[PDB]
Amino acid sequence: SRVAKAPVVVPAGVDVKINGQVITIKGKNGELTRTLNDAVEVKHADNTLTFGPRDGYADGWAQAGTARALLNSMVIGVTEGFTKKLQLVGVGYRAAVKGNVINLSLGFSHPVDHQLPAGITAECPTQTEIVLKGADKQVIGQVAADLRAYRRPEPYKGKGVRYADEVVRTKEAKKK
Amino acid sequence: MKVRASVKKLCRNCKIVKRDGVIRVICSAEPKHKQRQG
Amino acid sequence: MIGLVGKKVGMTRIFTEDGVSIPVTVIEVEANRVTQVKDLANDGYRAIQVTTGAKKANRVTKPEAGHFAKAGVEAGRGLWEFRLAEGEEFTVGQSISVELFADVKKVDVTGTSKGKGFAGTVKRWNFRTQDATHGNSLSHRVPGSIGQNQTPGKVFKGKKMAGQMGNERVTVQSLDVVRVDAERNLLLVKGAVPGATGSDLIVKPAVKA
Amino acid sequence: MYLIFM
Amino acid sequence: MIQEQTMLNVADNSGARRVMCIKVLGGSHRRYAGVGDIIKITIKEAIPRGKVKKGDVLKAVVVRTKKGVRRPDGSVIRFDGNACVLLNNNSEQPIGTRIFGPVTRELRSEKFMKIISLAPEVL
RNA sequence: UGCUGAAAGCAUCUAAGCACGAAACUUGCCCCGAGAUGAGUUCUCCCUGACCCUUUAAGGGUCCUGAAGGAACGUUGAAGA
RNA sequence: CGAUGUCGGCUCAUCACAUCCUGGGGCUGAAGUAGGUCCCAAGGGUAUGGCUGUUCGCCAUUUAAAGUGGUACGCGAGCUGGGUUUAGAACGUCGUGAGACAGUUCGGUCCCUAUCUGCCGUGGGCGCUGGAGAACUGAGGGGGGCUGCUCCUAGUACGAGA
RNA sequence: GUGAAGAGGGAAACAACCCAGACCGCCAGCUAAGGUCCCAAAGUCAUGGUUAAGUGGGAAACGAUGUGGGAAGGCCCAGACAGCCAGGAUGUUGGCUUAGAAGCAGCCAUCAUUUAAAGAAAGCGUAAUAGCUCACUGGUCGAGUCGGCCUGCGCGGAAGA
Ligand SMILES: CC[C@H]1OC(=O)[C@H](C)[C@@H](O[C@H]2C[C@@](C)(OC)[C@@H](O)[C@H](C)O2)[C@H](C)[C@@H](O[C@@H]2O[C@H](C)C[C@H](N(C)C)[C@H]2O)[C@](C)(O)C[C@@H](C)C(=O)[C@H](C)[C@@H](O)[C@]1(C)O
Ligand SMILES: [Mg+2]
Ligand SMILES: [Mg+2]
Ligand SMILES: [Mg+2]
Ligand SMILES: [Mg+2]
Ligand SMILES: [Mg+2]
Ligand SMILES: [Mg+2]
Ligand SMILES: [Mg+2]
Ligand SMILES: [Mg+2]
Ligand SMILES: [Mg+2]
Ligand SMILES: [Mg+2]
Ligand SMILES: [Mg+2]
Ligand SMILES: [Mg+2]
Ligand SMILES: [Mg+2]
Ligand SMILES: [Mg+2]
Repeated sequence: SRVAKAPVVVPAGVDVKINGQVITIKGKNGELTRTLNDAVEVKHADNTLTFGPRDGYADGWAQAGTARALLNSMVIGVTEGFTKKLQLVGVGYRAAVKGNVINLSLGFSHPVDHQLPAGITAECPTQTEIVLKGADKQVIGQVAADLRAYRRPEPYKGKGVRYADEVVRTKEAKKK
Repeated sequence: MKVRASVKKLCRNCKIVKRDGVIRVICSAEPKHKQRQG
Repeated sequence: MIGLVGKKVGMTRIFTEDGVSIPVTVIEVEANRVTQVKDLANDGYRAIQVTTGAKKANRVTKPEAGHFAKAGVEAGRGLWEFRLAEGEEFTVGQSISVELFADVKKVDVTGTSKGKGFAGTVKRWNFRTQDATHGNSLSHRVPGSIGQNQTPGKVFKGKKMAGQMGNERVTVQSLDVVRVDAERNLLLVKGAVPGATGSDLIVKPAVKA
Repeated sequence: MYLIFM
Repeated sequence: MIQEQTMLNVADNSGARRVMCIKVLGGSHRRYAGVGDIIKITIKEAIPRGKVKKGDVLKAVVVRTKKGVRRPDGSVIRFDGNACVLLNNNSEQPIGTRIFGPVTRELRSEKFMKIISLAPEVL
């Protein structure tokens, strides 16, 4: 309710089209769609959205604050987008982008490949870093968790795929 | 992960969360403080 | 892929120049003339129907001889079906040769087993005999116990007991095609296939990897 | 010999 | 087809004259041991001043069988008696220095490269 | 194990939404299987005469007719008490 | 109590999960290898001998492991008859004695042609709506599912070294 | 009290529990215990709440921001709780012990200052320190917030042939 009552200010040049419960937002970076819950009420106004608990539904305030924050981040994704930075720690660990596929070599016996879904474009400035550009927040967050799931950071040397904004806890090995 | 009948907060970083009908304890600082009720 | 119908001729041996013995089974795969083609809009499923060999014209009945005369093929000794895959099409009357297996590396051969008749539980289910000596009273190759006491008080379904062994359809999978001999209608698979000499075999390509 | 239950 | 309680002759100069198989190694419920298969033995007879004593429990390798081996062209090579070569319990290297009688090509590998080097004849 | 995310301005794998996850489950492999009385489907083959009566109706009878096929008998079988 | 055959062995099994192996995970006082502990999981698999009537146990040698229980401590109208239990005889002991033992020892008749249910096979009758000969579909049901070792990746990752 | 020596209706089936004592006949009506969606006779009745577990339709100590109600309490527009940006100190190695102990191995005290406020510092860590960090006080933000009691219904604890 503290989240659900602060309105979403729609910036200049993004088409917000409301059709019942299905919302569409076009913009400079792309077009996004999110089918809203039945328990929330959205209304178009002066370049600014509003979310209210629809009557006949018990948990409408909780569904409003979620529907607010998801549409608050839709208007960021169609304007400035999102980003995630994943750096690789460990000797002989490398990455490579060839199209919409990432070629990771993480000390296996085979080479691994990740096929990026439509909407994400990765690039590697260094061979020990990945930068992910995306218009959706969840999809750029799930793809960053799939590359992290190949080789999670170990608590002894920190080896493996890690986020650039994540501190890794390390600990000494057992004394003999 | 401790599976016991009485789960608690063992420090000031533990958080009690009900996930899928199970009372769990999540700790941000100590992974030893992970508990579920069962 | 579709298969063919053949006939177990018997076993022999193929000698290779590096000195290996390969036990092969000879299957005479005569041409398989297509009798009827089934489709989704009329039969609910896609399949062809083939016949092989030849039958005595005084032995074909009037219902059967009309089914062959609709296709134009000549009356063989039987009728088998094969399920089509997505992308195969055949025409009525077309004869299929043994060259279907030219580059096929492995096949599945299914036939009717030999008949062992009424076989006891030692032969049929590989049970253990009891003592031949040491006091045994008329109980050497009998099954023994067939249940438990008052609970349940019945013998369970699927209990292993004496009965008819053999004379049933079994499929032997993944046999190496050793040599295809198209000019005399032969197919040499590697190993033992089910059935006695002169029985019908159905040779389909291997479904497993 | 164990002839009757006893 | 060597199994348990089978008494074998010995085909090296370690001193043992007859050994008895007490275990077929290399599997659960395993029944037989052909040529080239390790067995666990016990010594039943021995010459007085050999390297091994009667009663010892050792490992061996079967080099000849009366049942015989089969070659990939269908041939068979049989013998008139079962024989073996005593190996060490842990290093599994042959204790003796000479091999007597012929052996077969089933021992031709890196494990038994020292037995077919001392053999008088390999079939 | 997570991603996004409020109720609870933060945090949160969950309440809305989304993604992974085992020899267990449903399939895929092999066999029986329309008595599946819910008794299914397709293909082919065969029969194209006359008369009378009562209780007039899925009625009964007479003469002619006997088809496709089946059974029976014999010679038998890698089939079988 | 007008009888519901006892311990053990053989044969044949079937279920539970409080899981022995294999499978998937969390924590580790988890560097690696190897472990400890807990959670999920019942598909399959889950020893041969010496001694003893033994179940049990100890021992020898294996194995990936040699699970724990229920089923009339599963199973004698399926087999055995070794045992703590008929009648013979002896020892030790108790009793004056006949005899007795909770102790040991040698010998000692295990019946039944299956009516009903159940199960394994195999047919006859009728139905399925004119009769007949074939080929199918597949509702449903059953079978099967174990695992070792060696080599490559690589003496790489890890480790002061081993 | 009932069965024995007692039928009928209910409790699934169920001598001893609940209702109730069969003289006989009826194709009449009213009720008891128990019930009224279908098996199966009668309310998919009316009004007001609770539950989200198929709880109802097995089980305890104990555990938990599940959820409904009630009476009080603390802080709050002189700005409350959360989030954020900051500061968060020097005397002081307070003294004792220790090769080190400098708040944080152990003992004793635990003030002074400048200020808006800061501890002889609650904890982590370390050879010891450092280091992070909390108590406290500013600015931002602009409306409620915090945790005890009594209580109704729920969740886990909860494994077998
Ligand atoms: C030749 C055929 C004879 O059977 C046998 O020899 C078998 C082998 C006996 O077991 C033998 C052997 C043995 C060990 O029992 C198997 C022993 O205990 C008895 C005393 O004698 C049987 C079965 C005995 O039964 C058993 O009698 C026990 C006293 C009680 C038991 N109970 C479970 C009902 C009961 O089944 C018993 C007494 O003979 C049955 C009675 C009717 C007889 O006397 C009948 C006439 C027998 O002579 C007979 C049928 O002609
Ligand atoms: Mg007898
Ligand atoms: Mg006999
Ligand atoms: Mg019953
Ligand atoms: Mg009686
Ligand atoms: Mg018993
Ligand atoms: Mg019995
Ligand atoms: Mg006597
Ligand atoms: Mg006595
Ligand atoms: Mg008997
Ligand atoms: Mg199945
Ligand atoms: Mg009564
Ligand atoms: Mg009743
Ligand atoms: Mg009714
Ligand atoms: Mg219940």
